[PDB]
Amino acid sequence: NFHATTIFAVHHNGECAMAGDGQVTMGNAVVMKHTARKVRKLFQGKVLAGFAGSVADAFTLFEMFEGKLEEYNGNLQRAAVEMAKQWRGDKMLRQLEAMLIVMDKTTMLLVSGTGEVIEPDDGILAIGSGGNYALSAGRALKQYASEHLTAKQIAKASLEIAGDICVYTNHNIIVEEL
Amino acid sequence: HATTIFAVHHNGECAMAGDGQVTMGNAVVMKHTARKVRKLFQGKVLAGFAGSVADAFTLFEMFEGKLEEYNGNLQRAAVEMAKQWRGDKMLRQLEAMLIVMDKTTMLLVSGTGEVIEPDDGILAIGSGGNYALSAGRALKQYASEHLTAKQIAKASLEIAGDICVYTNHNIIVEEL
Amino acid sequence: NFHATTIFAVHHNGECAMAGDGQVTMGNAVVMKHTARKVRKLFQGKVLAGFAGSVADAFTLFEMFEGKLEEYNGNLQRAAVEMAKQWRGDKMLRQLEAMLIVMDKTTMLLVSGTGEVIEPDDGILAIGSGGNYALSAGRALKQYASEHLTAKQIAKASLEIAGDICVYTNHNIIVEEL
Amino acid sequence: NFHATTIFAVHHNGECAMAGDGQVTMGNAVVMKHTARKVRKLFQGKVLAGFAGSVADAFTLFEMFEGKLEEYNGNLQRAAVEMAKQWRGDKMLRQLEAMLIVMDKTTMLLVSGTGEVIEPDDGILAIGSGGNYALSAGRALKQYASEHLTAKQIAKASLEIAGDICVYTNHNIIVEEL
Amino acid sequence: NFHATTIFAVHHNGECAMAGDGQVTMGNAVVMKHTARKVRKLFQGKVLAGFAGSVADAFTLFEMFEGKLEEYNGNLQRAAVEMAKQWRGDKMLRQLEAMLIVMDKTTMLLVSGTGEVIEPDDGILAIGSGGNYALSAGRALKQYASEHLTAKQIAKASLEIAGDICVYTNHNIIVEEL
Amino acid sequence: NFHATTIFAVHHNGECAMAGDGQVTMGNAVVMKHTARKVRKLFQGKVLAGFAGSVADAFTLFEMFEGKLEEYNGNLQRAAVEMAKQWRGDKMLRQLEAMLIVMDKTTMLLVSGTGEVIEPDDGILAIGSGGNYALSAGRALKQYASEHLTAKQIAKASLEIAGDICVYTNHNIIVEEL
Amino acid sequence: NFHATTIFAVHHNGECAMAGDGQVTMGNAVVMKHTARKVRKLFQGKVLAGFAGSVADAFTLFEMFEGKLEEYNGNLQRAAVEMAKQWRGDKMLRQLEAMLIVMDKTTMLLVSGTGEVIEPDDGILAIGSGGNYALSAGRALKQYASEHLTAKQIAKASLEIAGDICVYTNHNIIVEEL
Amino acid sequence: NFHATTIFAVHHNGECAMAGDGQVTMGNAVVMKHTARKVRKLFQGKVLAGFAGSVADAFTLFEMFEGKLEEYNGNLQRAAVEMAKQWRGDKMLRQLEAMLIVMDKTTMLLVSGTGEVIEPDDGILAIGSGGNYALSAGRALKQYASEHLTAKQIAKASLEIAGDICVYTNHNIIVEEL
Amino acid sequence: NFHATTIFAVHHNGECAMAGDGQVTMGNAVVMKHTARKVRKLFQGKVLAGFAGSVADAFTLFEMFEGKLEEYNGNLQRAAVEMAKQWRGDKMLRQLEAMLIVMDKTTMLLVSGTGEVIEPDDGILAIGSGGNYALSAGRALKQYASEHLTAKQIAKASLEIAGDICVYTNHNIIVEEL
Amino acid sequence: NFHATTIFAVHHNGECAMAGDGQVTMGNAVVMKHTARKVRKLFQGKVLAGFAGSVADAFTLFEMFEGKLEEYNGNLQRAAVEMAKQWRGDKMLRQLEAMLIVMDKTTMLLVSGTGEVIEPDDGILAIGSGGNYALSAGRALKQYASEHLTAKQIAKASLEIAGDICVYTNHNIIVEEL
Amino acid sequence: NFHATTIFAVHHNGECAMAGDGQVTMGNAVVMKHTARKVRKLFQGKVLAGFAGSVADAFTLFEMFEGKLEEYNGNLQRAAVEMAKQWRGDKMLRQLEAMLIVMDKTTMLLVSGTGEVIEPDDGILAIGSGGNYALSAGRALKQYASEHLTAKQIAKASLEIAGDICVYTNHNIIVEEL
Repeated sequence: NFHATTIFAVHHNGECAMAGDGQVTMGNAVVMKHTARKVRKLFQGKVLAGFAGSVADAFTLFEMFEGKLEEYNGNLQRAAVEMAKQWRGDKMLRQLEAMLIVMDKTTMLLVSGTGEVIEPDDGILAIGSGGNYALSAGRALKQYASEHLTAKQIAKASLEIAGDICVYTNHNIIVEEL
Repeated sequence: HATTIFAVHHNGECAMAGDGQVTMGNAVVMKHTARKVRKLFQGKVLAGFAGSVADAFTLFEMFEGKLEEYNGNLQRAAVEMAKQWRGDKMLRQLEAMLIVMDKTTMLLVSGTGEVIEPDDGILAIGSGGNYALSAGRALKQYASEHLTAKQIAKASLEIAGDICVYTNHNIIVEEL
Repeated sequence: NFHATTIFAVHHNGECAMAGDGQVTMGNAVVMKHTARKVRKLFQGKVLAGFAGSVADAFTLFEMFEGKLEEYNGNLQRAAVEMAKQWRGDKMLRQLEAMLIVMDKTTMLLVSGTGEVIEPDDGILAIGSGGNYALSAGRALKQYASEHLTAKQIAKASLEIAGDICVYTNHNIIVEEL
Repeated sequence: NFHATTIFAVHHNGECAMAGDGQVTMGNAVVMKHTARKVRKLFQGKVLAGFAGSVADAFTLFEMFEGKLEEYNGNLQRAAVEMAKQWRGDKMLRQLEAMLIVMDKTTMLLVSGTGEVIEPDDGILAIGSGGNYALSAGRALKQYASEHLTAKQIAKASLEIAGDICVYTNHNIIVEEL
Repeated sequence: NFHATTIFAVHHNGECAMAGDGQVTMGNAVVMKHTARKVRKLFQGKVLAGFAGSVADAFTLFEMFEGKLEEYNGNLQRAAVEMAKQWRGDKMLRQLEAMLIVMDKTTMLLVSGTGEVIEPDDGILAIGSGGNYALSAGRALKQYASEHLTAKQIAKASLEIAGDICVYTNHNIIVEEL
Repeated sequence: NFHATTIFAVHHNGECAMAGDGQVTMGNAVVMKHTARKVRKLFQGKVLAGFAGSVADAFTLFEMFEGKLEEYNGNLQRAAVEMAKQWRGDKMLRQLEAMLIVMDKTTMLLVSGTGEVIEPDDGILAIGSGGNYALSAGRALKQYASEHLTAKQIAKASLEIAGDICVYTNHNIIVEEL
Repeated sequence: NFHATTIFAVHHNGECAMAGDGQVTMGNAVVMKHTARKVRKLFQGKVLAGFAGSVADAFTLFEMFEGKLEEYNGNLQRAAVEMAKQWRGDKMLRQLEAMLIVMDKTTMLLVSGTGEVIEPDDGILAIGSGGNYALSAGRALKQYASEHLTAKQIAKASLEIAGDICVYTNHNIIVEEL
Repeated sequence: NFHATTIFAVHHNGECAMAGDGQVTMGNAVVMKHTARKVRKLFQGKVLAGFAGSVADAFTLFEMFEGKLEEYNGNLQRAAVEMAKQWRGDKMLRQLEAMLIVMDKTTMLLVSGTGEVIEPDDGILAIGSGGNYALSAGRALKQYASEHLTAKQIAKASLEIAGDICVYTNHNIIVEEL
Repeated sequence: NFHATTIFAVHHNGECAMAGDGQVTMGNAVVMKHTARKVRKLFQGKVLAGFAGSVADAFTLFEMFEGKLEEYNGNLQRAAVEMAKQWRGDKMLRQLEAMLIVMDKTTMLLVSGTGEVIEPDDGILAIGSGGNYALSAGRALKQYASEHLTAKQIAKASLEIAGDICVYTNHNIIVEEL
Repeated sequence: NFHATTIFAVHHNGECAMAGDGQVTMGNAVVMKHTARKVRKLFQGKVLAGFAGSVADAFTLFEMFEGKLEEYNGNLQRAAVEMAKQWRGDKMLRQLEAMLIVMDKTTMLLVSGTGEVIEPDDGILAIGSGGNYALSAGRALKQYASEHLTAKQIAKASLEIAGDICVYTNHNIIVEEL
Repeated sequence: NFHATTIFAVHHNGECAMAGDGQVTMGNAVVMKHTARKVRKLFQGKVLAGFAGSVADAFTLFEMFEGKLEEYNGNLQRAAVEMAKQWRGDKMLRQLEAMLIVMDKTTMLLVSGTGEVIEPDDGILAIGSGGNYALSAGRALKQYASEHLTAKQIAKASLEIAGDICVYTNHNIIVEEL
């Protein structure tokens, strides 16, 4: 019943940033902890990935995906595919409605338990309870504000706005960059 | 969604406070600053109401009306308020609840014609209602001497703010 | 089975603007008209109002409020709530899910049939199918891009952004100012 | 949470075409992606196949079906049946709502997880979100506009039409000919 | 328990047409009638109107709308609005799911009980069961087949197509021209 | 969302016939193929079987029964129930809503996944979307028109009648006899 | 909760017959009386009408309709219209899901509380719990058996077959003729 | 229809306490037990654990996690995760809504069948029926009473407040320490 | 959550009886009353009536119908209809599911809020909780015990069997005669 | 939202006692008030009454009934019948699920908004949240403990037991006599 | 479909009694069996047990538990815990909503398929259809009537009361002792 934390990833001005909040919501109305860290670097810091869902789910995926990386030599395109395939295979895992973002220097993708793999056109991806508000914020900035802001600043911001619009997203915001 | 309001009778002090969060539909907050608590009866009383602003002022007026008729007897005037609320067709459909308090006593009135007086002198309504209440009664009971009414009222809502998603941290507090 | 247009209203840098797209969606699938006009100036051009729903209701609520306006010395605040008390009263109109935005040079208000009247904190109001998206976009620009964008520009952007993402908002956008 | 892209296929004047749009809508409200490749040729370019659903799924079925195509020596009909049987069988795949269109020069078929195999009488097939709209469009053209268009031209126009009407279908369109 | 017949309307090359099928399906399974007249001209033959729903209803609205047409001196737009208002108002009529298409030489509109008034950009309107199919067909033709057909020809073909696809639409078809 | 074809089976005046229409309906609205073949002779042409549902399941159940047939000295009765005990057994197949008709020169049986095996009293069995209509038509003819119609004629009529009324049955009807 | 008795009307070989059964079903499973008479002559035996629903509903309609007759001079066409209109008007009456058949020497119609009026092409109408089976039976006979049966015999029969197929229709069958 | 007892844990000023009530409610309305043992010292008294649900589930879990600890050499954090991964692994237990608090002298963790592992930001966890009320009281006393209360006192007090408020919590309270 | 007492009426061998039990069940589980007066002689003892529902409803109805009788000069049949028409007229009572039996020395009638008036074919009516069980027993004794039992005996016996079987019927039974 | 208070009444050995608990529980788990007084003496202290529902309603009802008592000259029975007519009549009040107990020296009665009026044969009544549990105990005690106990005694005891079991009944209990 | 029998257990003044009624009510209203024996002595007549559920299940359970008793050397507590693990473990049995009471001279316990094990502090237990009503009465009597009553006496009495109120509990009652 836990509600998905909000994660955002951006490629801007030759920079890659990914942020997420710390809010943990049990049931409809209740917040257990505000400090959750949902974003991490993999492949020896070559890739930034994040997952909205459970902690033990977070790592099992992270595990088997970095597997796809090592197999596929850090090709995000083929690894995520082979990842989504293997996700779609697992009886207990297909179930997860939460999704996964991955990105490296080159690109970013979105992987789901339904076997979906999505690459954005605008180099912006957002998931989680508040992803949509975050996505609205970032695009607005990146397209319109393009030369007045960094990725770290676009990403950080995008999680603030959603933090204001959304009940399931808080203001403790962890930011990583490649 | 209904904002969270807390009322406490403590150490001779009367405080009521509420958050400012206005939640549209499911996940969306329209406004963080709404003031749900106001003085009435030339400042003799505090009232608070969870729901709509429009329905706030009708009931407030409605109640303050009772107070004038009933010579500022909160006990009597709150009862007559509940009867009347229950009589009006569209208003008796209101989910949101109403806390009134004076220096002497506090009351909770609903559109179901319910009238509640807390035995511990703490009343809290709204989304984070349960959370503020527990927080408040805990302080009152255990932390008694080390805290004031205004402080307990502030704290309870600070706590309500953190556990409850529909209670934010923008908080106004009133005192008699 | 109709899908409301998307209206956006902003007070920025001492300027005011209200804008909207024209897309109307019947069924969950179908789009008929690309351009629709629901945003109307009232009170001899001193007030911008907008409503995302049916044209019939639109005119009804508008005229109602310009009525509420006339009575009150054009006190935007009192008139809103007078309409709000009124709107709740009507058994037919009370039941509308859609909302009304009314603003002037000074401030803007969000009025609902529930009786709710809401003044925004940041000087931005959004309603309709794409409301939240534009709302997020606009807040982002306003707070972050504040120096570089006008009220006019922020509105158009928000809806345009809304149009880019939400399937129910398109890019045909009219902008009115005070 | 994803909305299917739209696929169309037509036999005309001895020409074959299959076509699909790029729009990917996640959430009932929101567009993730404007492109993808869900129509891929098979069987040494002799067969076109398309599948509206997820990437890991399309790959699985295409692979599944192509393996069938070989066992039976290029019989689209026998293949699709054994395809439909195995698909019906697989507990994880049995549940899939999206459908598969396969096509060769002589014939075209539609397969489902329910173990259905459908052969259109008029040689026009459409699946996914805007199937209804793209089906109606292409037939309308094929019958009435027959003299003035090719299969390529018909398929491009059908999706152009669904993309014009259906909120979940857009104009980024790939057309494949056999 | 009745399924609506299908109505279509198109402005083309300075020609107007409205058309409808005869099929009446009562029970989700069964056809009662192959004919009816639900498209009737109005306003001295200047206006065509059509309504997919029941006989007592069509007669009421047509009458309702025509009375509007007169008060306002042949203004289709003002009329349809006052039509949409009154319809929205009537407690018994407010509830009606079926929609009304009215049309004149210069313009065409669509009205609903919700008080909606819709003006297509491309001058093609369809309602009832096979609206989706007849809409897609006619637009497909109007855009692509433009040179080779008339408005009459388009409307006859659109319904011929919906009647070919939709199980609730048949081939007994009346076409009215202004 | 598929709609079963309509099969009709009759024993009359010392003759036997099984017939069916070809119409297949996807969605509640759409019709793709007008002509479908689900009625198959088995046991070296000594038995007519028919099944209204998916071709995959069709072949599966058919082959199953012709299996049950082979074991039993072609005792139609025992074989039915052996299949019926079997059909219930399979967890995947048990759940089918559709039914199977099996007959020979002597008699006909109605077999379901529930385990039910039914021999008709009047020598008529009907299944599929139009089953009840044809069933009613056929019984009418058989009982009343008994002198003037053959088994062959009664079947064709029933389905034709079924086709006339039920939106899901069409008039393309193949007739097989023993 | 009572279940609608079954009524059938036929124009055949220059004869008009209308039959209905006597079964009265309370709740889902329960039968209170088997003898109900739902068919009667009106207009001094000039017209045969029947109603599936309640007894007090039966007569209020019968009353106000014969009203339409006398007003309209026994024109079944205009009276039924004016009837359906007046039915559609009544707050308590629109509610009735049961319907009304009327016929005279010339023709037959079906009137509903939704303001529907339907005239069959084949001169056969059937309503009530078992109308569909009855309709299937009669058409079969009238079209195929045309010269071997009277209306009284077609009508009577049609209620027998349905009487066999349907749980809510019994074998006490009243027959009237014009 | 069973209601969990209430369990509360706190790390305060260098000490730790875990406490629980005794009330077990059957149906929504009824109490049988006034007391129990639901908070059990594990790992030779080095860790505290409690679980709100059934005794049998608990003793499965407790022993299971007690297993993990041994395996992982007392690492609370790494043990929790392998438990959760295992908990969510088993398809019988994964269904458990109730959650587990584990505690040592350093940190505390909250574990759910979902695979979630949570470390409170405040060093406070509560589970079961009065769970919300406990958490509110405790956090209230930890932050504003901080000087005047100890861990055990707060555990005692928090469960004391819930029992006053929550209808499913009583005043029989046992506190465990490390 | 209230359960009607049980009432049974019979016309047998020139005599009549109406009887009822005393059990009133509150909730699905609970009995308070063992007895009542629910079957009341009307029209100066000339007719018998009973109603299964609330006392207040009854006394409304009884007096209401007692009104009709006077109006119509004791005609049971014509009175019943105007009652029913009136009963169904009132929008507060029309909602009553419970039904009324009225009886004189000649015939008996069953009246519902729906507007239904029913004359049993067998001269037997039952209403209320054990209603089905009573009717079964009574009809059983009337047809196969006919020589050996009287009206009062059967009333007594029928309600005696229901009380044995129906959980909502007891053995306190009062019989009224005309 | 709130849970009804629990009231118990008893006639024992010539003495009357009506008692109630104080607990008012709002929302699923939450107790707002420890002490409530909803049991009133009426009619010169000759009548006891209680209502488990809201305080306002208690007034209106007690008010309403005392008028019936006086109009009917202290006749508890006709005053109860008339009130139940008025109550059932009121559009607002009829909706109340909570019930009323009234009692004098001779008898005790229960009344509802459905118009029911109940007299227990054993002279014990109970309503509200522990209504079931209080009745049993009281009836248990009255019957078996008859010699050793009084009315007040049994009354006090019954709620004491109810309050001991029922989660929603406390121990703050007021008893009254006559 | 069936309703559970009602069993009551009591520890009073040093003596143990477990009693049950016979009534078996199938379907909503219908009583199939007046006398049932589901309470068994186990472990050399040292243990009383009862199960309100089906006879077969009673066997399997009683069987299962007596094994636990012996494995655990008559330890009612660990035998109860282990059984509840086995019970909760069984895929078939876990689903049982009916519960088990077991008792010896020292204590009494209640067990469920969810793995719960319950010890009442007042040494009274009740299960099945009147479970609530029997407990209250027993706890009522034990507490207040303690001097005048025995275990058998209170046991017999409790079910007697339950059977007097609960519609689903009869008076055919078997009591057992230790």
